[PDB]
Amino acid sequence: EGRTYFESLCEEEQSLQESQTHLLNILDILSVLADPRSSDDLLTESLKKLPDLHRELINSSIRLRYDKYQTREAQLLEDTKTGRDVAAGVQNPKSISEYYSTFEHLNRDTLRYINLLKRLSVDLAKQVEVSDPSVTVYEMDKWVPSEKLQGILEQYCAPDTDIRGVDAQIKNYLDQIKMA
Amino acid sequence: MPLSQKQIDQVRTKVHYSEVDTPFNKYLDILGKVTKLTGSIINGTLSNDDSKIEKLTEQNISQLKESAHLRFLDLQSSIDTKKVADENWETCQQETLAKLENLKDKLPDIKSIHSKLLLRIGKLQGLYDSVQVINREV
Amino acid sequence: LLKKSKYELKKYNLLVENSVGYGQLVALLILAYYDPDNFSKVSAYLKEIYHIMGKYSLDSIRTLDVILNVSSQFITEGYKFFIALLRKSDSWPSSHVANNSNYSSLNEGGNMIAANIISFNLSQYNEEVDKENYERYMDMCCILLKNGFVNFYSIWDNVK
Amino acid sequence: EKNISAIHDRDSLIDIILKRFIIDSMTNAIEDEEENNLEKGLLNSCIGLDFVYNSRFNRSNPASWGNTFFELFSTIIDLLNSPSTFLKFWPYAESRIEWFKMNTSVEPVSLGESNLISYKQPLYEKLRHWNDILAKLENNDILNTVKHYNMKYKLENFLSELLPINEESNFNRSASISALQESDNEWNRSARERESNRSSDVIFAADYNFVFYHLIICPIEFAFSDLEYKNDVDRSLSPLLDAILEIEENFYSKIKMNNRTRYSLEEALNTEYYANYDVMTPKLPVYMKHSNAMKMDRNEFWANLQNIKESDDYTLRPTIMDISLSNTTCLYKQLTQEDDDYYRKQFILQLCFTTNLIRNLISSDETRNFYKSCYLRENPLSDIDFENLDEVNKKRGLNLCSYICDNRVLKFYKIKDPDFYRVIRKLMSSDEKFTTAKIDGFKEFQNFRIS
Repeated sequence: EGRTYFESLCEEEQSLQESQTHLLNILDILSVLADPRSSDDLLTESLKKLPDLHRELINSSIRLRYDKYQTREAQLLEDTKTGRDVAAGVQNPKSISEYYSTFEHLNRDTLRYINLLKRLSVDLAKQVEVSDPSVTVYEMDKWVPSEKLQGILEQYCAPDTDIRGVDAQIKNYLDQIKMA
Repeated sequence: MPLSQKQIDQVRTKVHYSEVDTPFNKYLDILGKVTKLTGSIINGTLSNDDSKIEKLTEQNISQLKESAHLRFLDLQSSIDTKKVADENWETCQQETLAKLENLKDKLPDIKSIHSKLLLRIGKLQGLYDSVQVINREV
Repeated sequence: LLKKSKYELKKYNLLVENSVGYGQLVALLILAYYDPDNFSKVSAYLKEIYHIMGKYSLDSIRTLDVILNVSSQFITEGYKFFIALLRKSDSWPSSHVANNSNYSSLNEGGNMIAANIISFNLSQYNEEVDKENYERYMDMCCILLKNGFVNFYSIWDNVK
Repeated sequence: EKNISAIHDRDSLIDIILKRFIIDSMTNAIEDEEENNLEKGLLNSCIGLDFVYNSRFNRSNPASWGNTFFELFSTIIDLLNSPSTFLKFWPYAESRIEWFKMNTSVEPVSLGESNLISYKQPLYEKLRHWNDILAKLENNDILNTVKHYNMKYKLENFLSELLPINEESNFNRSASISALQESDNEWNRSARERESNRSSDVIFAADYNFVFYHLIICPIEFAFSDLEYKNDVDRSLSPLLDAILEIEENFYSKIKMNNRTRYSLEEALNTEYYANYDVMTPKLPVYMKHSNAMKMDRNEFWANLQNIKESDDYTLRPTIMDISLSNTTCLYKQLTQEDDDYYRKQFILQLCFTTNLIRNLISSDETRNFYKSCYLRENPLSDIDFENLDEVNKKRGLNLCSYICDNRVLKFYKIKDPDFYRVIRKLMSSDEKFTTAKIDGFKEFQNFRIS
């Protein structure tokens, strides 16, 4: 019958304790054979117990090896089951197939945000403005525009502001130069 | 010097079932050392030869008694270590399957950001159509 | 077969063995230099690089090479993101970061895995696409010796 | 001291004392709350490990300390009951990484070298065990969280820097090309129907899978093949690249017609000199450079989106660069619209890595003799044949390799953007420097001299 790895491993420790008791019962008999002040009767009595324990130790060290093999075949049987067989138990597919789809739509538009800050990045037409004749040189990297043009462009990216109302505010600034 | 189809899948199996296990193989050295020792005392051979473990000592036979008790605790603790390591992997496999099960209260948190991040593209693509029309005239 | 499936680490050196794994690591460092916000987002990329390096079992000795070969093409404009990203990494020497501004600390240094990759990459100059990119790679290496990323006599002893 | 009968090797007994002290202290977590009973159990093990290294001169041998120290450190990685409790312990391992390399040596190694061999005593049974932990996280390919992969990266990076760089189990000796590379989600795949193929985008997406499943998965199967197996790719790959590389013709012309028609309206407005300069990045336009109100609009958005992707409720998510293969609605929407330009720069990087191997495999002769000993050493009665020149086959591989990259890819990017074209030409050049190094056996990394 089909056993699990956990049950076959705990059964190994049960057969391990039976092998320990016969091992300790033999080892003290060899000790009383090696006493220096040993008595004549104990060396005759202890040897009669010896062959009954010897063939009992072999029958316990054989079942220990046999349960080391049965746990090894149960260990490998549970590793082939891992993977997509454990997750074939859920009964909510529509909740996960929209959760992964709303995450795969999130990172697709995070890249589109980064691709609109440095790589497309439309700028103004830098028209030079010169007032002081004491500088005699100009660099086109620190040209800051007018404050009436900046504050309109500052509040446009700012929130809670319509798309069609400030288009007239652009046309307010655009036709103001066209009169002058 | 060719091979066969049977001869390849007989070495494809010996590799797949090969284990090295230092606490277990050291315990069976003690079980083996006593069965060959109590085998000879039944027959009658006991001499001053170094082919076996030892002949007769008080200290060194009890040193084998200490070795029989030390490697037993090393093997007993290692089976307990494999027991708890298997129990923990089954728990995290179940609580991940529990976190995958519901997935309903965490869905409204994503759709807030994705409706906020789709709002922020609406301003910049309108800002880059506002600055693009003032430059086209002049 | 005993030392191929039981002792060999399952990691992928060449760029053809895992072409999906190295196709995402390269396209991430292209994104990280075209982004205007790269100092609040050092660990927003460094937690992503460690998530592709473990999903696909990429090697650490080759991922250091691919990082030092896409960085050296953007080293004019972004050269203070390349050090700020590489100071928080797990490849930066944390305890042996010893500097190249003393006369006894030109031997005792750190990160002898990146001392193997640059000494291998500066000792090859026998191609016609390798020659048009040796000046920009030598500038990127010379910033790394200043900040203490590698030793001096580890690179000096092992170039041709 | 009260006992006197430690007549054995006492260093064998002290290991068992140190082993039982770690086991019960890691399991006893009922005395107080679970989060703060963890660091009371973790700390008693860490002083136990440092007890072994400091008391290494006083034991019986200098060499014996290495096998005790790998035994106790390997025990702790089983009792750690989570990936989350593994990552918060692991700074103990990355800091004392010079302690592992000085195996059977009381005085430490200098820096850079290590006394560790993959088939010798401390790594004979631990490298076989630590690969079993890594095989468990790899086989579990649908229930892996982001803390699972971070457990997988920090464990294989522990072993890659433990062993020398010229070590036989360390540089992927028999070059195994990965087949489990599947940038795909299970829950979006809808039955893979091949019956109602009325719209052209399905077999567009299906043969995109087939040019993925038969070129990029296996280039060694593509080169050593028949003259008809290379014929169904080329009649499908050329409709694919001439629909992708006509989008980047329209994406880069958006950038070019943006600035040139501004500069021509700058040459019309201001007439000083011949304003004809090189096309470079429009960095930050005029006004986003010094705007602390515009900056905090963006700098607070990258703090909300980082706190979502870090908490212990969103640990089941794909990567940011993940190109979905099964979902034919999301795959067509990632490659077509001209604002990402990263999901179609992944295809060109994917294509130029295998096509570089198709050139080097058919042409050269020490490369084909290397892949002799890679396939015939592991599968001696193999299936495909390579045995000789195949002069009717060489004329078809090199004429599709040199057409698909040198004649359409590399001559398109040298005009449009000459910074990305410099990355492809350097990456392909660096691959052949290492492929030739693998055939030799990475023995130029052996002559590295330490002063």
